[PDB]
Amino acid sequence: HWGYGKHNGPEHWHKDFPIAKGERQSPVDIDTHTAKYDPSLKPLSVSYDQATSLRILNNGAAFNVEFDDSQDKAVLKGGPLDGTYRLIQFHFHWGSLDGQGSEHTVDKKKYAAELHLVHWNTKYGDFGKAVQQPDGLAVLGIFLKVGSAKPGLQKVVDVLDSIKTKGKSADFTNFDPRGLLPESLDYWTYPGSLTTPPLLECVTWIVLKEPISVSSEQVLKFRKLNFNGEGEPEELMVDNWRPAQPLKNRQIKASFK
Ligand SMILES: [Zn+2]
Repeated sequence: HWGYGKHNGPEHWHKDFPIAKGERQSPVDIDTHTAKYDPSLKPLSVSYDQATSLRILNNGAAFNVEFDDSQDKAVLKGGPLDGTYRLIQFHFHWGSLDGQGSEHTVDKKKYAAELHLVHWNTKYGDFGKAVQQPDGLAVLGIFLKVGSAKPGLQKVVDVLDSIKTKGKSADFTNFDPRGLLPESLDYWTYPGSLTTPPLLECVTWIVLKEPISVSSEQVLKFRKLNFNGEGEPEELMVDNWRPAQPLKNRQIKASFK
């Protein structure tokens, strides 16, 4: 099955998921000088004060921190969005080295990692219905660079030992995702897709201009995770990123000048 190895990586995904060669695939390179400032874009509204985190799961592709999305407790609104989008989970993509790991790139620059806060449009009732709609999901993407530690990430880093292998989970209550945001919510936005199979073209991407800084030790700990299940040969969970895909007939809009 699909993965991030030589034999099942992104270049192979189209054989099982032909939408991999679709018209609105993600990620993309954000060419900052081709993007256009759109003064009609509103400030993002990130309302996470009442967020209820539940669990952290190694799903074999990344680790997901999952939230209670049965009510409007942690929501994204505004920006390019029409309506209310509920946070369901966040996860990261990262590299084997600090110079790669992000899915989106900025003028071809790759960051060490990229955080995805995944939200679904409440008018569609459930996430499964939402992924079948062109405006079903809103994903807030945040780049990670290596420098000073991110204090609000350390609770995540410290629990990874307990979910080393695929299928493992652990309680992860009372986590505040506001601690993973940069200072500025300036962003780029474009229509795209899930970046893992089934690669559905259901996402409004909102990628923050300002990276967060994490320490070398924090991202090092991501790299100790395993793609494999317990009892199987150890395959480090590194380079779990899809490379940039062609922009095709899309425009990237900037919320800032
Ligand atoms: Zn992702």
